[PDB]
Amino acid sequence: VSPKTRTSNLKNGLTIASESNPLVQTATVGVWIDAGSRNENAYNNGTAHFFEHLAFKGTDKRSQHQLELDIENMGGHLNAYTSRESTVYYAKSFKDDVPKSVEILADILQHSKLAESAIDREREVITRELEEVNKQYEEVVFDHLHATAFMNQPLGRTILGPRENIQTITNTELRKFITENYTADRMVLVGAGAVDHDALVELAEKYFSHLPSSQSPVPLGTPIPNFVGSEVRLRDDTMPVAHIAIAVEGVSWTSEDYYTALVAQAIIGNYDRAVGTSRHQGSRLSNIVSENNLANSFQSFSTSYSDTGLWGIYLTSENTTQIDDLVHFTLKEWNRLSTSVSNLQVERAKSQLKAGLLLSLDGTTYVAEDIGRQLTTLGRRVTPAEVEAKLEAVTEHDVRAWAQKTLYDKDIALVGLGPIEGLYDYNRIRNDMSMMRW
Amino acid sequence: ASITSVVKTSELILKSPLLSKIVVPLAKTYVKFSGYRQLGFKMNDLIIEETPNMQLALRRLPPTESYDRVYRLIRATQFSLSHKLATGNDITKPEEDDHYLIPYILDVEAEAFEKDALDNLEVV
Amino acid sequence: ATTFYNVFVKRNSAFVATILASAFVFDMTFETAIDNFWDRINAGKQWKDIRHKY
Amino acid sequence: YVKKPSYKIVPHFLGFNIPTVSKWIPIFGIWGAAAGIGALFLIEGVPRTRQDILSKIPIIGEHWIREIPASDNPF
Amino acid sequence: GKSTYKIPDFTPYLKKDRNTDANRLFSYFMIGSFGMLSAAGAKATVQDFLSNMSASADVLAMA
Amino acid sequence: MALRKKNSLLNMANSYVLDSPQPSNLNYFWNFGSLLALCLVIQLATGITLAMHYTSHASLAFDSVEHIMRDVNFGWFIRYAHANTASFFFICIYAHMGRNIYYGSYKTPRVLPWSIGVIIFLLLIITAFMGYVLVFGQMSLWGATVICNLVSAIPWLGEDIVHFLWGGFSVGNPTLQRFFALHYLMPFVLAVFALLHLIALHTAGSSNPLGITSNVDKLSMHPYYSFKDLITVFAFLLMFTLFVFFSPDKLGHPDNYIPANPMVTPASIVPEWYLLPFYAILRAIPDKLGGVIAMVAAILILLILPIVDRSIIRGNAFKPISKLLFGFFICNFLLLGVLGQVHIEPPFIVLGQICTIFYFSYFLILLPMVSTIENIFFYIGSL
Ligand code: HEM
Ligand code: HEM
Ligand SMILES: CCCCCC[C@H]1C(=O)O[C@H](C)[C@H](NC(=O)c2cccc(NC=O)c2O)C(=O)O[C@@H](C)[C@@H]1OC(=O)CC(C)C
Ligand SMILES: CCCCCCCCCCCCO[C@@H]1O[C@H](CO)[C@@H](O[C@H]2O[C@H](CO)[C@@H](O)[C@H](O)[C@H]2O)[C@H](O)[C@H]1O
Ligand SMILES: CCCCCCCCCCCCO[C@@H]1O[C@H](CO)[C@@H](O[C@H]2O[C@H](CO)[C@@H](O)[C@H](O)[C@H]2O)[C@H](O)[C@H]1O
Repeated sequence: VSPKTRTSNLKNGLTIASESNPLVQTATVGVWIDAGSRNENAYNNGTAHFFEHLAFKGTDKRSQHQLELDIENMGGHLNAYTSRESTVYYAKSFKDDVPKSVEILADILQHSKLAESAIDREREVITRELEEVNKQYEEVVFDHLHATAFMNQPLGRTILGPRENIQTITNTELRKFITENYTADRMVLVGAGAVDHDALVELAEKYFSHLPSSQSPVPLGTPIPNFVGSEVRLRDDTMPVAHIAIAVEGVSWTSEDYYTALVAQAIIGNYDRAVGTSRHQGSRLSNIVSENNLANSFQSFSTSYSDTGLWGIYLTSENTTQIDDLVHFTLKEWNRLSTSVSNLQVERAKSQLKAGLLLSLDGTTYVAEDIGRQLTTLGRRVTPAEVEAKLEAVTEHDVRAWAQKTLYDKDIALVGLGPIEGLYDYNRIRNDMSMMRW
Repeated sequence: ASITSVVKTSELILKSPLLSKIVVPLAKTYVKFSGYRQLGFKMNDLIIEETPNMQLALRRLPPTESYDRVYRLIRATQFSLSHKLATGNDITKPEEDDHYLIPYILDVEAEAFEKDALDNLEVV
Repeated sequence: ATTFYNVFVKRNSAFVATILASAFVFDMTFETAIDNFWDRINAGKQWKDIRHKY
Repeated sequence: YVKKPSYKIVPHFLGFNIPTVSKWIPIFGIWGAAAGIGALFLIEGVPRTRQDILSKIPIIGEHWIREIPASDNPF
Repeated sequence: GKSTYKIPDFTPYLKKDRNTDANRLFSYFMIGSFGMLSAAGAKATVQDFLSNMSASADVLAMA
Repeated sequence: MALRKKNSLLNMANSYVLDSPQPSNLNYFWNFGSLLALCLVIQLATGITLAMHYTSHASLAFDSVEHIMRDVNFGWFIRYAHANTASFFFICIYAHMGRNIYYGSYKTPRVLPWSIGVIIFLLLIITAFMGYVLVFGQMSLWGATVICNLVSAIPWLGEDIVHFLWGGFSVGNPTLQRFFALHYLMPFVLAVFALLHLIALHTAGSSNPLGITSNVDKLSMHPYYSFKDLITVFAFLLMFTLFVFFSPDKLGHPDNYIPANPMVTPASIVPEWYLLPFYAILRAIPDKLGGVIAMVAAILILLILPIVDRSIIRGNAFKPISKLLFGFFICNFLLLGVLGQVHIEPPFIVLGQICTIFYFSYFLILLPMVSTIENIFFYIGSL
């Protein structure tokens, strides 16, 4: 039984949430923001990502060089990432270096220079990032998957944004973005590891007290996405490995089917030929794939957003003449979530998840990420007891009912990259989303 | 029938004193009249091989055993087409009729059968 | 629409059963409808129309 | 402390078990109906089908009770 | 033109209610009607055609 | 690359008749397949020629066959060849099936060619049954009457089905004309299924008399098996010659030289010899429907050999007890054939029932028991 997550508020509406661990000597503190690329329009798409670069380019007090020195002197590091709905800025340090790190974070968020000289310098760095993500095949596949599934909608935009916007982002629009979105009621200061809650709340009162509140304070994790069945093919015969993602519209964070979708995802599970245990996994798809050498790997996912999600699978394969078999058998395993799953598969997957959801949290950064994600998507940290109860309530009837409305005979979003000549047209893939025998 | 079944049933018989006393002499006569040794075969050379399990067990044979089995099949095929029997050293002596393949196929089948059982496990 | 889909369409067994039952009903009703229409456009001409005289 | 995982093997044959098959029982039912309706529809023209089955159905059954007038029948 | 993340324009073709049961049901109504007429047409065809094998009028006349 | 391999059409022929890799140790019982191809070619050639001179109308049918015998140049030969080759077709098919059962040709991985083979055998029976009716002699008519009345046993619809098959209320002209059309067709269907069973076989290749793999030692189909097949082609032609030229009516029934007469019933109505065992099985069951089911089951039960044979070894070459059982099974099948043409009299009635029980118990009891025990004997005996 893990220590309780303590939670306090400030007057502006900033949440402070902490989980102490007197067994470790380091602490991760940071700011989880309920804002990301989704909050941009088509004209300033890329702003959120751009700001993340400029946040470390110098403040009203410390210059870029001074900033570097300050963090180096603390001894730990700083890290940041921007997604579609969430921005994070955190600092891993020693126990007694926590007040320094909170001070640095408050400074880069509230009092960043955004000087025209630095904007112009980063404009080239970010331009180069456009031509180097091309190598990260999984990211390419998932960015195209969002682009097609949420065609011409805010969730369909990339985080980097288009080349055109990168050349036209001004300090004005940067300042406007962070003034509108980085408000206290959308921010959570999170501490995990060697932190005292009462100390963290004092530091928050010292550094984050002059944060603007938004005009209309909605609860944390408050959002209409219209999924498009569609495909993107990025054929490249020179690549040896095909990368394929297939997804349907999934579930949001607060869906009533949230846990049912996770259990269904665990029944299919993951596979990797490089891991020794993977040939012995219980998953039917895993057995088909390993026995027939159909793939190098597959990973089931159930990605959630505030008002929608994507549920599906990501496959990698060198077997270019049996891509048809791989996709065929994958979708036939999905069909069985509607037609055949019983207490056998469901209880097994629940057993695996009950542990998995706790296992994931194995260091201070993981714990801080968990607190921050849950507070910014649900508005609370869900205790392991509540999670154990919600998982226990998932029955085989629930999985079958969920699959029959979410998977069975539904439109998919499909992305293929690489030697995908063997991937059949949309209709033949989508026809595998039902069984004529049932 | 699975090799596993045959081996286990045989072991039940060999345990029972009465049963072994009556079955072992019959089995030895059977093998003499079977006459596979007169084509230079070992008993295991006759087992049906066109199954996934058997193809796996044959791939696991040590290379030497595998090369010798190939030769015995080719040699028996040549006796068969000529309507001749082995003579001299080509005849398999009872002491040479070793179960070289049985351990490999029993391991293949043990895994296959455990996989089937475990595919049907119910969390209690 | 959900209800209808779920009952008659979702399972192919049910979809095929519904198509075959519909084919049966169509076949019987179409027969009767054509028979009546054919008799009206060819009224007074058929044996059934003059039979009563004989 | 838990020493061993807690599970049993359910009876199975040719890779079928009772939990799975039981999910498909209603589907066999509907297929059986489909095959029944289909078969009956195929022999609806057979006079015995009409005499023995179809004409006995209440209300609907009079669809299949049709007499040729003796004046119009050479046989 | 260059970015492959900017999906080409599909607005001339996209239905707004594409994810609804009503949308799917309509297309299955067309498929179903077609299956229905094909079943009724097959039955008519088979029955009329195979009846050639039943006693012909001249055989029934001599009965 | 050689043209025979490069050109897709030539390559298909090449794959079956020339480069086809065969075991090097096939014995003469592997010659029946090409003899069956020869019977089929003779039946097509003679049958299409008879169709040019035969008239299917009941008023002319029997006389058209006499016209063939008497007036058509070599008509006697073409008719006798067709009639005798029908018998040879069944001798070859029983030999071929006997080889397949003895050598375990039905075992995995050859279940599919064996199962298509069972359908070929059923199609041969129907083909020959309809062809025999076409003569429209006494046995033609009365055999059609009794065999088609077996369908009356089908519950509820049986009588209706019979009238539908006949095209009337007894076997007559409508029946004869439809049997002609179907007799012409069925051999083409049979040729397709024969080809299908060879395509299915081509995945595993021929089995061989030792029951082991031949992947270690293959021979091209040509010239080795081409020239081996010629020997039995000429042996067959010698047998054919002795029947067709010297004893053309030995295998036939004299009553089929009397024109069909619905009034007079022949002394004994028996099927052609090759159907006799199935007829004895039918007689054994007192119930009409029972008898029909048993008779059909006697053929369909061949489909379960892949299941009831529990042996870990393919075929009987090395199995003394299986060989003895097979010998009893074969001789019982011949005795059933003889009992199919005796009168329904003591003591042949009870004998036919015992032989029928033995026929079915081979599949259902004896082969599963014997094959189980031999597995144990091989293992213990060689320890
Ligand atoms: C598997 C192939 C065939 C078999 C087993 C077969 C068998 C028979 C038999 C047993 C008869 C009775 C023969 C008699 O006693 O007179 C017959 C007659 C006949 N068959 Fe076939 N037949 C075959 C193929 C064909 C084909 C392809 C034709 C093409 C039309 C055909 C045309 C005839 C005709 C016209 C007769 C009647 C004349 C007669 O009796 O000889 N047959 N057939
Ligand atoms: C028109 C009738 C048929 C023809 C022309 C035919 C032809 C052939 C040929 C050419 C072969 C390969 C050579 C050989 O083994 O003899 C073969 C093999 C085979 N046939 Fe047939 N066949 C016929 C009927 C049947 C029937 C009725 C069955 C089974 C009930 C059957 C089952 C098989 C099997 C299992 C094989 C593989 C045997 C082996 O090599 O071990 N066939 N057939
Ligand atoms: C011209 C290309 C057409 C391809 C098929 C033609 C025929 C064909 O494949 O021939 C081969 C010569 C085959 N014999 C064998 O496999 C064979 C194999 C092993 C040993 C022996 N003999 C041993 O001592 C063999 O004889 C054979 O007789 O089968 C006929 C039935 C086929 O006819 C058809 O299915 C089509 C139709 C005419 C029935
Ligand atoms: C696997 C398929 C199952 C078996 C197939 C069944 C084969 C034969 C079935 C019925 C054939 C005769 O069935 C009979 O057919 C004819 C049409 O064909 C119908 O006759 C009907 O239509 C015809 C013209 O279409 C009119 O001339 C007639 O006045 C009218 O009654 C009879 O109402 C029906 O009783
Ligand atoms: C009278 C019959 C009418 C004409 C039919 C001709 C014979 C039947 C052929 C149809 C079967 C073709 O089906 C397929 O063909 C190819 C092309 O040769 C063959 O392929 C086979 O031979 C080729 C080379 O000879 C090999 O590379 C291959 O590994 C092997 O499978 C096989 O036979 C079968 O896999």
